[PDB]
Amino acid sequence: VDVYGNPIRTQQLREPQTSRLAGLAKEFAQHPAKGLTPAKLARILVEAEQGNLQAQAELFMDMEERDAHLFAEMSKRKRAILGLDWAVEPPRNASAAEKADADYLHELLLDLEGLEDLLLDALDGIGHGYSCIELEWALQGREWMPLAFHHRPQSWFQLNPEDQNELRLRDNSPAGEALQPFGWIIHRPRARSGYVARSGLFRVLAW
Amino acid sequence: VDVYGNPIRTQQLREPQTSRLAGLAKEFAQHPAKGLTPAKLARILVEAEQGNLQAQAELFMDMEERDAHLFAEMSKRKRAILGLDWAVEPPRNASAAEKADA
Amino acid sequence: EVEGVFVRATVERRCRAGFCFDKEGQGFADGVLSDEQLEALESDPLLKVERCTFSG
Amino acid sequence: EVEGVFVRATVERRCRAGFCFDKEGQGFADGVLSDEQLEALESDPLLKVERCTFSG
Amino acid sequence: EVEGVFVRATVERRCRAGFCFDKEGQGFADGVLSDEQLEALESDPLLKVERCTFSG
Amino acid sequence: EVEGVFVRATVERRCRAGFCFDKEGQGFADGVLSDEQLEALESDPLLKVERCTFSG
Amino acid sequence: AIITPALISALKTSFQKHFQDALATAPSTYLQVATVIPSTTASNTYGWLG
Amino acid sequence: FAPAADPGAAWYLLDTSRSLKPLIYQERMKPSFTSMTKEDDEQV
Amino acid sequence: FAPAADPGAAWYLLDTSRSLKPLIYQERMKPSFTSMTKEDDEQV
Repeated sequence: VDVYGNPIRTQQLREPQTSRLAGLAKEFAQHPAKGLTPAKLARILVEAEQGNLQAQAELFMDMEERDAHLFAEMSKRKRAILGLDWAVEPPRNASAAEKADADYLHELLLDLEGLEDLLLDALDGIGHGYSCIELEWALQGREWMPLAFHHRPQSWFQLNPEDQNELRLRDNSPAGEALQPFGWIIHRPRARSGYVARSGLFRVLAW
Repeated sequence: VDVYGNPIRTQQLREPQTSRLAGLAKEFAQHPAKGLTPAKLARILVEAEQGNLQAQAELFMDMEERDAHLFAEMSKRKRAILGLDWAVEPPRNASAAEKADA
Repeated sequence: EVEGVFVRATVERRCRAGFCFDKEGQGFADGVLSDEQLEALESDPLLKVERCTFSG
Repeated sequence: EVEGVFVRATVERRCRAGFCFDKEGQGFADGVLSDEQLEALESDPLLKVERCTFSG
Repeated sequence: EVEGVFVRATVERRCRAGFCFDKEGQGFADGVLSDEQLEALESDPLLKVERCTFSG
Repeated sequence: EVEGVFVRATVERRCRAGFCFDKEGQGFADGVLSDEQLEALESDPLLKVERCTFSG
Repeated sequence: AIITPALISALKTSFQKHFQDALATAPSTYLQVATVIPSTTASNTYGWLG
Repeated sequence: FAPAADPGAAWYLLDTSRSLKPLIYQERMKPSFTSMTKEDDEQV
Repeated sequence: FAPAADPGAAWYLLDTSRSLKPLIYQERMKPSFTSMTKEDDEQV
């Protein structure tokens, strides 16, 4: 199972969750930054608080693109992380089997292509408040492998009507769709204490 | 029991206290910072003094979100703590059992 | 309905004219009326009792 | 007595002759009689209420 | 002018003939006369208060 | 249906001849005619205002 | 027995809450045959170019 | 009686709803309204 | 003169009091209410 205890079924790992949602891949950003007034920005933020993250995500993307100073600051901050050396360590006073497991995981991460891109995509959650990266699982015989990492736009998700801290896919239904276990790497950095909608830094930087 | 001496019953630990208050989880912040005047702020503070903390809490959240300088200062102050190494130490001249517990 | 008559030809107290004889089977057990007087009426059975509801 | 009239400045639901108008200030709050119909009578205190006992 | 009437179609306490009632909306706020009796007449707006100066 | 009514004996500025005095006229929140005159006539209330469903 | 069985009636009674909210609303259904499109004003002028 | 045939897999869902605002809770507790000081001890 | 000789020694005392609610203070000092709307800033 996963860390959260949810049951894990290897049948669903053969295909991405969003494969059966071909409608999402054909969408285009609406560019809500053009012709933006303080009233429009306030409405966008308030609506995002209520579970309409599409407009907020598109506005954040436009804000990132259209401001050179903000873009330079964010790029510098992320490149600071991207340049750090990393290692995998075994748990406290680990045993020989645990040390072997940690060593094998370290070797696997070293030889896993696209790690830097994964880190860059995950770091987008700093400004957007949450970043979702879809996993491609493949079997090279008896051992599962992450084939590739796909970053999905924040505009593809929403909030659960019954839970303001749980994200869901946009599948044309009011309640969306729950995220598949082991199918995503969700990064949600916490600069301020609150719900996921209010947790982005771009919310502070908008005004 | 707890430090304050109140009796402790392990039966109530199976479920969160707020689980039976499903109404709370469905609420949305009222954003009292928009259209805020000095009179409104004074009324909010005075009402909070009397036990109405909802408006004060929402106003504080809006204040944190809408001010970049204040947010940066608070974030820096908190990150100062978040980066400190910590340890658990046994009481004064503790015994072997106390050391094991620690 | 009278769920208990408590009569069984028992000697129920009937304080009338300054003397408490037993005239008839005045046994009753209900909260309809005259509970305070029911105290005097159903104080001393003095004889064996058996309730047979009259379904009144 | 009438603990509360529930009348001043408020108008309640009054279903009569198949049409439920709102007037006459028939508000009340007690367990005396017609308790079931009390819901229908107090089904629309649309306007602000201001109680005042009649000491009935 | 009149400082205030506080009528709302309700007086505070208009007590006459040994009985205190509530009607006629005789609420005033001024020290022109009968302030001692104005304390008794006023000082009891049981219902809402609406102030509409008559500019008298 | 028309939404907009004032039935609390409330005061509104209605101008008869050279002056504007308390009176209740149109008292609606919707307008299709006499807008320029309604503005003077439909000055929001001075006192408590409550709305109903005339459905006229 | 009790010479005032009416007064003791409240003494000998008991209250148990089993009918309280012993019901539920019908399961949510608009999700299947409707989609939420939240807005931020008192209107929605939809527009498309056929 | 009351039928309807609809698609579900289309990019649009028939009879679309509009959750414009959440199920905000409105309350009348104590020294927040006049219903409780210059009135009976009423709460809505 | 309405005196009351009392033993006050049995399990109960005469004219026993019943404290239901304490003296919670009720205040009306904010524009929130219609007292300040309908009147000249009357707090209660």
